[PDB]
Amino acid sequence: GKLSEQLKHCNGILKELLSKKHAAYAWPFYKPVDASALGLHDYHDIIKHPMDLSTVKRKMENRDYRDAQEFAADVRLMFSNCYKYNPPDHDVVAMARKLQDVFEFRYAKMPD
Ligand SMILES: CNC(=O)c1cc(C(=O)N[C@H]2[C@@H]3COC[C@@H]32)cc2c1OC[C@H]2c1cccc2[nH]ccc12
Repeated sequence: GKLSEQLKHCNGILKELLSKKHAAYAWPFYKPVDASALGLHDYHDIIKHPMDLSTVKRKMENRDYRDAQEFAADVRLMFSNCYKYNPPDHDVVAMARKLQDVFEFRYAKMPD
């Protein structure tokens, strides 16, 4: 069906975001932000819905996502959290921008 086909395209995108090709700028998004470890004691006051690629992978593997839009909402939530919390001149924001470029251009090629 169409939903399964579109979810395969999403899974392809997810595999690419986690691939060695993008590791130089994708790595801050591989696991949940460890606020305590990074000394970010305001992170969970500012970010109400944390998201990261390991959580997206778990949800895909668990068949949590019912459509491509639900998958895209979680990937974009992850980038939005980064843009909300971090100063715009921080390296992690430059890395988010680069990984979101990879995501948006491939997401746009979604099969209809
Ligand atoms: C999604 N990840 C994050 O939002 C994130 C934030 C901070 C972080 O410290 N953010 C505070 C700035 C100033 O105060 C508010 C905000 C640090 C890191 C983050 O992921 C990996 C970690 C990291 C450690 C070493 C070098 C790095 N280069 C780029 C990131 C990075």
